[PDB]
Amino acid sequence: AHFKEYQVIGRRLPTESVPEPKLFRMRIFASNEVIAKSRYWYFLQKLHKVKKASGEIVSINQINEAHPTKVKNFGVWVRYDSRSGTHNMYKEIRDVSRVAAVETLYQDMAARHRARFRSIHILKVAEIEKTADVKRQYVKQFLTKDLKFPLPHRVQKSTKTFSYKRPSTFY
Amino acid sequence: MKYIQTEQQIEVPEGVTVSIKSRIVKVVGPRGTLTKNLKHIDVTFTKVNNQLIKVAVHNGGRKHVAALRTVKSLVDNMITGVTKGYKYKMRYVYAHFPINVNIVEKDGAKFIEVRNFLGDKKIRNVPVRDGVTIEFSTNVKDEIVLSGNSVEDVSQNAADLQQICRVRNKDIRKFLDGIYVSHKGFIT
Amino acid sequence: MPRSKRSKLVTLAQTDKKGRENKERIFDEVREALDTYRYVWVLHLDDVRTPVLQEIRTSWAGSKLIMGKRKVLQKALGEKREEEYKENLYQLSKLCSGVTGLLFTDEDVNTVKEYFKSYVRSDYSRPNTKAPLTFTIPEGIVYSRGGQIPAEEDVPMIHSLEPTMRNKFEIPTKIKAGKITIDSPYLVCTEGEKLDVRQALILKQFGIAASEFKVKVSAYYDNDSSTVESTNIN
Amino acid sequence: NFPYKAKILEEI
RNA sequence: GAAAUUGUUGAAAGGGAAGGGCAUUUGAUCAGACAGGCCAGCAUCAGUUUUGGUGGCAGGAUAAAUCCAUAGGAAUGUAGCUUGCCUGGUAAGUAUUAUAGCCUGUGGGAAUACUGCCAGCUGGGACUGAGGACUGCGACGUAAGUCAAGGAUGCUGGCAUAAUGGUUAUAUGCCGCCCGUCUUGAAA
RNA sequence: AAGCUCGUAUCAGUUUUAUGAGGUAAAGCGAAAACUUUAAAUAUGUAAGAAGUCCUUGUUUGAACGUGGACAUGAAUGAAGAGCUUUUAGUGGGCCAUUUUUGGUAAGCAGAACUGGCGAUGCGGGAUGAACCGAACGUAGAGUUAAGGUGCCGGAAUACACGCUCAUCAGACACACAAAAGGUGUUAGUUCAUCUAGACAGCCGGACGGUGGCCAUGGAAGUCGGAAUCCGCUAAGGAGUGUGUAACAACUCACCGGCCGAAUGAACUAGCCCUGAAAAUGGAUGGCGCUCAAGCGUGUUACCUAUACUCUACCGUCAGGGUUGUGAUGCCCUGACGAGUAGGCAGG
RNA sequence: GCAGUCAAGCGUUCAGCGACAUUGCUUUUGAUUCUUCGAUGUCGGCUCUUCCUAUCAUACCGAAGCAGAAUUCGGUAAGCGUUGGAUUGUUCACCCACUAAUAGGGAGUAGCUGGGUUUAGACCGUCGUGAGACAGGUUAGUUUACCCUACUGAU
Repeated sequence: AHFKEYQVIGRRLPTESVPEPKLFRMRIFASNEVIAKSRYWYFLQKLHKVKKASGEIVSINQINEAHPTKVKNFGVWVRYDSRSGTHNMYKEIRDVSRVAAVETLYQDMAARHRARFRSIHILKVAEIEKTADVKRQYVKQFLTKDLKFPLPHRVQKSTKTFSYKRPSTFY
Repeated sequence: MKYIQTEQQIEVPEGVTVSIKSRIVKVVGPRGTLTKNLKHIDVTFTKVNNQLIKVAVHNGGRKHVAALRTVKSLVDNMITGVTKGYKYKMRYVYAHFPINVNIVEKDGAKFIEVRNFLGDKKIRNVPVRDGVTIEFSTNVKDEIVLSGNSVEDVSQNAADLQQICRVRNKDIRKFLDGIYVSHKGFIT
Repeated sequence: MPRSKRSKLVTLAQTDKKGRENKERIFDEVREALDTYRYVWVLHLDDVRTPVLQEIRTSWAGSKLIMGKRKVLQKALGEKREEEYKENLYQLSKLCSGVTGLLFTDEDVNTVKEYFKSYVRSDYSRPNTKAPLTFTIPEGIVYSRGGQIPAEEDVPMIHSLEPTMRNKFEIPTKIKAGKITIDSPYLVCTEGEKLDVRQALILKQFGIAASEFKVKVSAYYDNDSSTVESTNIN
Repeated sequence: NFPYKAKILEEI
């Protein structure tokens, strides 16, 4: 479903003589808390020998966009392990919020590279501070003064099965 | 990447005017007029200063950009033909049998007649396309000049004229007889 | 371009691009010569035969001639007063426009200018220039030299270049058994006419080196005085 | 091609 | 005095099968009752169930936003100024708010977005009415009594017959391989 | 089936703890990568008390044999079956599937252990089916769903959002053989280069001199053949990249130079398509057909529906109770289920 | 096919695997080929319909020392043709006559068929003391329709 950003922290259980664990923190994009926790546990297991049964979640907090009404350019680290071995991938997306950017990135990955959500790992999502730092042409194109373009071939959705007007598209 | 919009500039000389409909392009000038139906290309035209016309494609792909470029090239060719015109020079070469070329007329079709090619008794008639005039050269022996406003018509006529004299089943390395386009240039 | 792109014509040549290393070397050489010699000259030689260039270079072994990319020479001489290597050197660099050209020598200025005024050598038509005089091919068999010298000493043109004459030079030539023949006299150039590329190529093929050439120097710089002088001898 | 690749080196 | 089978009268169908099952229109035919028989609408009830309106609440960064104030920053540079052109503006330098505004951090108070809760209210739609004098758990009433509380009662209209209903052939929506033995799997 | 020798206080295709399994290691410092200190499920048996424990106090320090006395309770989850004795229809080496290992080759596969289904099996879906998905088979009413679907046949949106593909027999086709790659067909990425010391590509000039470098030669000047392939001037010239002359000549390229100007070039990765070998009666995504798809990946909603699940009416079977009053085999209340070949029982 | 070299590449972590090429294999003077060695099972032919191109010829083209004639390969091309015969001490083929050519394959056809499965006959050899069969060999020895559909005609 629609993604959400959750702050997930782990404090792998303190054994005898080792209180106050390191309290590792993460930012996980997921549709709900359960999926966020599952992905956090999977990442923690992958990184080091910790396991879900050996630790617990400290706190889960949803990270809301600071400015969900501002248009921003995002640079995203993309690493996916299909079909061949994992390789680095960088994509630039223009969106109003980080969650929308992540959703668009996942949709584009599924559309083009057939990579599934479980097969894609998001390492970094960074907002580009200044213009001209964007490298991909399809994003820099919209960063032009007084950008104006038409929408030719407008199509009107007809609720009725029959039309007597021979609908015309305008223009 | 489906570019938002790409455009090219077409230069219209002061001596000619180009009225354009939805996609029908008409060119008028001193030498004559030309028309072309580009309704199948789906491109847009726009005047800027009465001397330059910009053709732009919004949300067009690479193939659409290529089509825009070829439309611009066709418009430029039409403008040049209307202003300067095109002149094609064709030469016919024979070794033993002289080639006789004459412009016969039947029902106003004005076929180009080639006789005695390689000694063949068959008479080859090449119809003259509209808008292209053929006249035998003078002071340049064994040459025929084709002139017209439309590049496509003159080029097709020359191609057909040279192809009608194809040397069939004989070694091309020895039989040099035929008709070839010696040079392409403008009438002016 | 994912596909349908241009393909480079790969050939197994022995020479390779020199790269930025040659430009850096020439930059360093120019900055060294700017102080190693008392005088600096800018020579505007648009085009010259390599033997002629070597003869000019060896005309005075006690001097160094520096050439190459114009931008590299300009940067070595300095593009602005804020970074010019020598005082007022920006002015000298500003004057270079053609295929320069940078001569460093300690020889007397008057001697150098007199030598450049007197030095002259033959050159090809160099199109985009007024033709020296009219030339017409004989109304018959075409020879290698175009019949400028008596036809007895000339030799018939080789058939191998006849396609070059037809397609490139655009002359209605026809092939005869042993010779190349034209039915009418063909005029290649006329007095005072602007030489076209095809006419220049025809003249070069016929070896008509009737045009003269002399190097063009726009100004010279006195290192000791550190002042630019705009000597404009032709 | 990452505009802020330097920040990774700074963090390292 | 049966069927297999055949002839006559009576009814029905037929565009390369027929026969059967769930479902209904049609012909034909048919048993039923008494101060009660058949079919429906309305009102308010119990169970199941479907779709709307709307009110009050607990959580987020005690939502983030938006918005006001504040210190700074910048250009896809606002006003003004400067350089070239000149058909009143034009191309690039300047200028951080001026004859627009944007971003960062801080200070300030609301609501909305999302989740959940209400032993909150309420409209409409469909099926079911099983049990058969009381015994029990409950609610409102000072009480008398009543009630949506261990399964529906009241009112109204027509027909009192082939109208509902059963049988039957065709009319049509869908399904439907020939039984028995064997193998018990190309299963054929 | 008759047993009741039980009202089982014991049972279990399950879970937890103790000990382990081959040590798979995921360190590791120790004696400086030389140790196992220590750290975890892939795949599993045994043990969890009442016929259990404690005391005692004769015998055979050790250890093991004996009488007597004391306490009537030892993890979670679910449940009222301890099994034997009287014996009895049918059947006994049958087909497919995941897993562990074990032995093999053009390719299949062979020999074993465990685990399910089919047989004996209906119902919905995948067009069509012994194994594929769903799924607890009495007769009915209402409602909600599985898998599969929502352009028609066909009940349901020609629904919403991002991209991907023009195929001169794509696609809706199994995930596996043809399959290694090739496309100046397309979309997105990874790694290296040149760049106002003017990036790529476009037009013009240089492309020298020792030199026509040494062997052969009728001819061999860079470009028929064999060893060299040395050095000067540059911005550059390679004893020569190719065309052509008997022989040069000439044209041209590697590079450089001059004009415009700004991004360009090289190798790979991933997504879709064309090839990647196809004949015999004429036909197949199920057919029509579909191209911002009615093809593809994925997200968000809404709806169709099975004999699947929720509520209720009725028949039967089973089980627990009440019942001294024209039939205690009679009547009433409550609760759970109703598949099935051979075969057994009971009632008609 | 086996035995080796090289690596464009993949890669116990990049030692091993490995594409395209490549060496040894099975009388150098057109000389001979007088080898031609076991198919345990049939193949081969009369009438006749259709279909595939992996095309023999006709049609249209490109590349080949294509001077012509003539010939080779390749691209499309199934519309039309692909024949008359000797040979059984074998005929899993073959020769020579024309023609532009005599290309390869499926549906096979209880319609007819000759070899082959062949049954009680009979003759020579092997086995076995025999009945008898075999490593052989030779020879004499049901069959449709008037039922339905399919096809050609006709009410």
